[PDB]
Amino acid sequence: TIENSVPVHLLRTGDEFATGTFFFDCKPCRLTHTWQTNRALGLPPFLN
Amino acid sequence: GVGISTGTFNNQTEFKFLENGWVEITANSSRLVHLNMPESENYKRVVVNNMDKTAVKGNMALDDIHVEIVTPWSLVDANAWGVWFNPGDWQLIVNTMSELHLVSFEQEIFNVVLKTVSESATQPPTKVYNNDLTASLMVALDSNNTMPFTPAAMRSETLGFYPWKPTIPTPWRYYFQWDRTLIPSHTGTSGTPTNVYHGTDPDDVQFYTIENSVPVHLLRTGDEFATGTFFFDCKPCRLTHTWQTNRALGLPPFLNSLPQSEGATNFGDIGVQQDKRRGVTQMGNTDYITEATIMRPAEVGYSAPYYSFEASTQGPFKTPIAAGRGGAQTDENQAADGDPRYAFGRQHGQKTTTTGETPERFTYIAHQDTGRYPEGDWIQNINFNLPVTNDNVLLPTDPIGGKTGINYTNIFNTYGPLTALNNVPPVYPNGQIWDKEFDTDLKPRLHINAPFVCQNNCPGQLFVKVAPNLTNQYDPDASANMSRIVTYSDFWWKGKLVFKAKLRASHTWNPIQQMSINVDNQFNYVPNNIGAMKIVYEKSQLAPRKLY
Amino acid sequence: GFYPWKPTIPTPWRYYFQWDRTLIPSHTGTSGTPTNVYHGTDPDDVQFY
Repeated sequence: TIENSVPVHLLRTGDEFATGTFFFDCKPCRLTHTWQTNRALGLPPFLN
Repeated sequence: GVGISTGTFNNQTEFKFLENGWVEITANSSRLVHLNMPESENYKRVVVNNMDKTAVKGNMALDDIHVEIVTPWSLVDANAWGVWFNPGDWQLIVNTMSELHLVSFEQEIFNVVLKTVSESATQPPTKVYNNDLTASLMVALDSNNTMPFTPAAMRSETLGFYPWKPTIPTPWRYYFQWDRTLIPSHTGTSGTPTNVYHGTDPDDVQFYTIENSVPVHLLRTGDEFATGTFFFDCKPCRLTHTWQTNRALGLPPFLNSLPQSEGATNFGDIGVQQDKRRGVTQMGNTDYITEATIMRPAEVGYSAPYYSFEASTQGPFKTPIAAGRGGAQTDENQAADGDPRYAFGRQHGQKTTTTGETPERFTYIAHQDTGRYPEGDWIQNINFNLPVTNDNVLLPTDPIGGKTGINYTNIFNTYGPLTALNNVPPVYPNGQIWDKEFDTDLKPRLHINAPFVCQNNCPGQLFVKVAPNLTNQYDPDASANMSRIVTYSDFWWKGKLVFKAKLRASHTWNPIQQMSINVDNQFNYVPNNIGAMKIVYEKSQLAPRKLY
Repeated sequence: GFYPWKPTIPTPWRYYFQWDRTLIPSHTGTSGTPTNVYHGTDPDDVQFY
């Protein structure tokens, strides 16, 4: 129950509300993709 | 410049004991490398089809189709054990230390020599070797690890394990995105299955170039080059093996009855019933508390599919396994707990004075016991109600999928958040030392080819090449091929690898398994009348360690 | 003992020693004698505390 478990704000026209700034905790997101399997790993054979 | 020497030779193994049982080992390997002129001074892109072995409808693990790009650049790998220690040093480490910490690594190249070959077509004809004192060598270092990583241990394209023996770098090459499809097929599967090489995904096209992406150094005789010191980041390597399963964990039963005399047939009997024994089990059905039933804190090692030849966009590939042993001696599943296999020749083991061209190998079998005998398991009913009945138990012998050869053992994967594990021990010589780490957000717990993985930073690849020596005729407006002066160059390479370890104390009463020289070993560690040398493989972790 | 006003007893100490074995499953029907033996001990894994 929201009424029971959280502070409620009544805003009228003249009012306004603002959350402050929240900082997240998260590992970065990469904008790259891996195209390597198990057959594209290491030193390929030597072509005689 | 050209008179004078640039470096010194040192292939010495130094051990410096510190305080509180810590030693600081520094292995030096100064080998003299030889290198010839790259045939093409151009980069290639070659495709390999062997669509004549992958048609026999039986042959699917023999898929040698990949795509590589050849580089005129010749690489140099020293990421091996055999290249550092000798059978006499390894004994010291392995018999007396208990853990190893890889530290520093620094390479140094000196006494560069470049000679031209003059072919005097006269009778024989004859060959006249000279020195082109103005010639050059193109040394390069990928200090910012920008290029792929090709550990040349995998394919025994390392450096000689005998210092007094001149060696050769490996022609550099790397992978290029090759796309394929190949469906399995036994000897009977009717029709033509499916297998093709579409080509390349335009997305995954990475065409590297050393000239473009790395600072190149030209060294003349008078010059020299030195990498500085690189520090690794790696968890220590243990020189101990675990011999404890799930039946050798905790407080054994209390034997109400003990033998009253000698005989390997006088067993101490507990003296209580299985369905009236006190303790804890992970069952809510039974009342039977057995050495197989009782609840153990966790599970040692895991059980995975064998010969689970998976596949993706590049083609089928086997499923790795981190295993130890798992059976009576010469009573193992060589493939169930994944036992490495090593093939080298002449320059990395094997009898120097051999003939023909056939690699020699060994199937290294550790000492740790985390492996399994997938030939003594079973899946039965929640009803238990033993003695278990056929229709109530799936055994190894019982086929799955209707085919004989197959099992549930073959398709089985018991890896739980309760799986305990020990990394892959060093396999010396041959075996690898340290191996880069995957750039995937999620990373493998441990590598199967090397005990040390450097995470945040690894030393860069040393690419060694010969500079084009040109004649009086050269038209860059001619395909031909920059006919050049047949040039090669010989240079001395030196290495300083640093390891820091701790010493083993005794805690038992029974001696521990050590390394020695038998009447069977002797001549495996000494040259012969002709000078036939060779380096045998030898178990690393041979010393107990209590798991729990 | 879980009852304080009740005198208790320690447990005779004992621990494991490397024992090597083989045992293959077998239902009530599996024909013949399957396989099960106790070779002994691997000389490598001998810890006598």
